[PDB]
Amino acid sequence: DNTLLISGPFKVNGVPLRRVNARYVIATSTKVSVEGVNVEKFNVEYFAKEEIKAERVEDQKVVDKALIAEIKKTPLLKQYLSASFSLKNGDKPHMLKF
Amino acid sequence: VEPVVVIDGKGHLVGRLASVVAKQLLNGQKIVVVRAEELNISGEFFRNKLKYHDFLRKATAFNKTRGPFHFRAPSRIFYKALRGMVSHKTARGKAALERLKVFEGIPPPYDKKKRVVVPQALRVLRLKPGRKYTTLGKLSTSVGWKYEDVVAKLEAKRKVSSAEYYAKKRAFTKKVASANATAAESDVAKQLAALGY
Amino acid sequence: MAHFKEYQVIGRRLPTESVPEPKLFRMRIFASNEVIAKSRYWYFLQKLHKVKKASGEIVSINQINEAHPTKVKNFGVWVRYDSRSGTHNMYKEIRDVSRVAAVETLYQDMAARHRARFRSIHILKVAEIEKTADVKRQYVKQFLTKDLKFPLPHRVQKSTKTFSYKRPSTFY
Amino acid sequence: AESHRLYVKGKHLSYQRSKRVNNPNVSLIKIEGVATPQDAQFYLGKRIAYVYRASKEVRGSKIRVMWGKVTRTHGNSGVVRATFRNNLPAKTFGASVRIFLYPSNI
Amino acid sequence: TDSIVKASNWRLVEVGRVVLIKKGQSAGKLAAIVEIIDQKKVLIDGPKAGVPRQAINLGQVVLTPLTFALPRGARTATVSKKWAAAAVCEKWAASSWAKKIAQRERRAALTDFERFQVMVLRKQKRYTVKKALAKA
Amino acid sequence: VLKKNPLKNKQVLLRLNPYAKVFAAEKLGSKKAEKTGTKPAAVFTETLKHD
RNA sequence: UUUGCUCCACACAAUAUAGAUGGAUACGAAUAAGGCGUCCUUGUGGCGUCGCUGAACCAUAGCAGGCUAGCAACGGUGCACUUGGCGGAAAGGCCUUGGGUGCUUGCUGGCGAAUUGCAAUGUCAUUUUGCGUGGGGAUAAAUCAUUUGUAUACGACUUAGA
RNA sequence: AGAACUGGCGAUGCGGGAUGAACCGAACGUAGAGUUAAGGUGCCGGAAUACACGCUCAUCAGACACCACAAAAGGUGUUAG
RNA sequence: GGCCAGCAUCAGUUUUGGUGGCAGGAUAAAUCCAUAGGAAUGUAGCUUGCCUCGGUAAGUAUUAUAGCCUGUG
Repeated sequence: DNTLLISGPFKVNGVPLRRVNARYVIATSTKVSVEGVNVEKFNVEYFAKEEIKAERVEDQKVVDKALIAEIKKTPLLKQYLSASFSLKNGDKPHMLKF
Repeated sequence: VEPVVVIDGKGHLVGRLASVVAKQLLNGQKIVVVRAEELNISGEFFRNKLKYHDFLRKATAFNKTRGPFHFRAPSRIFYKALRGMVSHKTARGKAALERLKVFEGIPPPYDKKKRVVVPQALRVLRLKPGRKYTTLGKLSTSVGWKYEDVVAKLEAKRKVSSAEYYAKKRAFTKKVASANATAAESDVAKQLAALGY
Repeated sequence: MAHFKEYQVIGRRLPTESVPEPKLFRMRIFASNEVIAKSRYWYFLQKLHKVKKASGEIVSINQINEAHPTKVKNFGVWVRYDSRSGTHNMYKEIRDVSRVAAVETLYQDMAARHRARFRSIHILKVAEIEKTADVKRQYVKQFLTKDLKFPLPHRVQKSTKTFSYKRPSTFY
Repeated sequence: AESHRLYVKGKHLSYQRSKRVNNPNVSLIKIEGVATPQDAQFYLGKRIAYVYRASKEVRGSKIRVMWGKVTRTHGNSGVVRATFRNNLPAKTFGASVRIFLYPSNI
Repeated sequence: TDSIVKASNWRLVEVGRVVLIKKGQSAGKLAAIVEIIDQKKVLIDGPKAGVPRQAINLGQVVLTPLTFALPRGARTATVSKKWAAAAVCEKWAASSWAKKIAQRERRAALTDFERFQVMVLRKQKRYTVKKALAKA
Repeated sequence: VLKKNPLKNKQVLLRLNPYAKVFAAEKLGSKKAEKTGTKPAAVFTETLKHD
């Protein structure tokens, strides 16, 4: 549906498996190998409205373990992923390398 | 970029600074001008005294009390040049003029705050070396301003207090640099230098 | 009138039955484009020979480049101009890097010091000064002195901010 | 943290206008930090929101928001042209305005 | 008795004086003055930095305190030889001017992840400075 | 009901001028010329650089 | 003139806005010259270093920012108090002492976030006034009328009368 | 004041010349977007306190066609010849 | 199934960048390389005359312990 499937991970910053639009997202340069993840199960019909449904909770726990293993490889990435991005005084987004 | 910008009027040109401030006032930026008695005007002293006398004789014939008001203070002379650069007869132009404060010397709390200059308005950066210039404080005294010695006495007292503050600040800054130099030769100092810090 | 170029233009004075193969006059024209260069060529042949644009054609137009475009030379230029009163002849020397660049500054200098527009200046000759001490103007002699070093005892560097937090310094 | 700003501050200068005639349909916005049309090209299409306070309670809040977008550059000093859904009240000449980073192209 | 007069050292426009182009296509490269055309135009050559030999205006360049012996009107091959012999590019990189310049593209090249790491590192360093400053 | 401009709409650019498909095959606009190099006579060079 | 008036802590309301959303971050002076550091016979001194913009500096990580466990430090910082000093140009601010308490991301952890469902400023200011709780304080005048004539067209002015 | 040719005003708004029946640009259904004319880009005022070469200091400088005035004659003022 | 918006893929009009392949000129001119000739705002050397053991000062000297210019390829 032209959207992006994202994860925090939920254990790191509290952002679960969610769906967002690509136009409201700034893509940075930090890269993590996602070639250990079972993303093909999730699709458009997976996010159907029809509190929090119980079955999707363990899907969040089975996906985040495949990322936090590699997050611990590069130092300070876990603390980086738990910190909110913000613009400070003097910051110019037209020259800020992301 | 700042809530209130304090501009030091010393060494500036009355016309090039007013046009800078008038544009900033219309954009919604509050401007405070201090030391208006040290403003500079291009041309010799006799040129500007004759120009003010031409302005001084302009008054309404049948009632002098409702004609052009010839203000003598250096702050108001700079204000008169700035007032004609703003559409002051409209509501938008009146609101811009309430964002401006001009004083002789450096008044209270604006004396404890940082003062800036306008690079495209300094006399040293616009005038050819050799051109004659006039000081606004001397010109105002020759046309009827009687507070030159009062401001000069208060300004001399202020500089003594600010010199004592700078001695404490300069000594404290040297103590900070000694601890920052000892912070070098460490792991966190070399890692910061790799990232341009 | 613009950033100049140097052209060579050849007219022919179109053949009649009585006179085939004419003399093929040639000039060097300083202009911005080929259209003005051909126009200035006909303007001068109309001042020297019984020929105009309708009575002749342009055989060839070629752009002349500097042989050494990056070697500083001294150029002695003779000009004839029209003033508000009459016509006068000048000789000036310009120290520059090419014939085209030296001509470009001459039009700026002629307009600045004599109020002479482009339409009122005729370039008689642009010639190179081969030897030192053949330069006759003092403002060119100054830069031919041995071991020339001159400072700039003032520094107005341009700024980009309306406000600066330190007073500028003109050290140099 | 101390700052939660995800936008850049701007200033409503005036409408698109001639010497004596103005066009309220197009507003001129000065974005801080921008001084060239080349740097202003990054902000093309970015969403503009004007936050102002009202008196009557509308939906449990006294703040109403007027939305817009950056259309093109204006001049050689980084000023940009803006068209909002509804034109600005012309009393906001010099008022602060918010330019967001979305829709993002980075 | 002393006859002191202040010297007030200045950067002279001279043959061999190294310039730094600030406006134009180069915008930050190093060149050397070859010959002086007039009071406002000079001939420069930046063969090691890639600057073509050209007649430039003095307002587009800023003189550097570096100077090396160069003959007047020396060609590009001659200029490049004396440039490497004097090691102009090595003296320039050791100056605080270039180290301040090279610092500002490094900050401009910082990614969002690196900008977070600089924040963390400055917090560790600030702890040591505050401890050392509060005990003396 | 609406004029579609060629040179930006390739489908219209293929409707008119069917040779445009062939024009893109050998690319027809970057063709390398045969390397000449015969030199002009001396009288042309002396005249060009004449005073 | 039916418990009114004023001030402080707070609670509920309305009213008002030329436009808060990391920090207005304090020598002076010169510009054909200076800043800083250091030495010295303390000078218009010697030496070193810096500029070429604030593109800086400080601040900045946590549910707009939670719940807790420690380690290393005796710091950093907020708040209510308190000690002392300075500041009158529009001072109404600045510096500093003592402890109390909270936080600390300087370092190592353990849980909590989702469903606000793909963006809808997502409310976070202070301004005056009103109204109630209760913690202190204060206990008047002016005008008309009468009168005076240093005043006066009329108002005004100048006086007087428990 | 009286003729010749043509274009205009009168019968004509619009952008520009601060201002004007004639000048410059351009002529007009109702709207949107883009690009320009003439004229402008220190501020009033939308747009470079752009760049480049020079000239000028004026104890009544100068600043833009129509246009709202200035001369003969002078100056060891300064610049170029 | 209205009203107000977002995104995607398109069409029409248009604005602002990045980048590729070619064709022309003196088949750019230069730089560069090779060769010959030459000059001074005359490099080393030589020589002369002053001088805090060397730094200058004017004669010689056409590339040497610097270089440049011009022609040709």
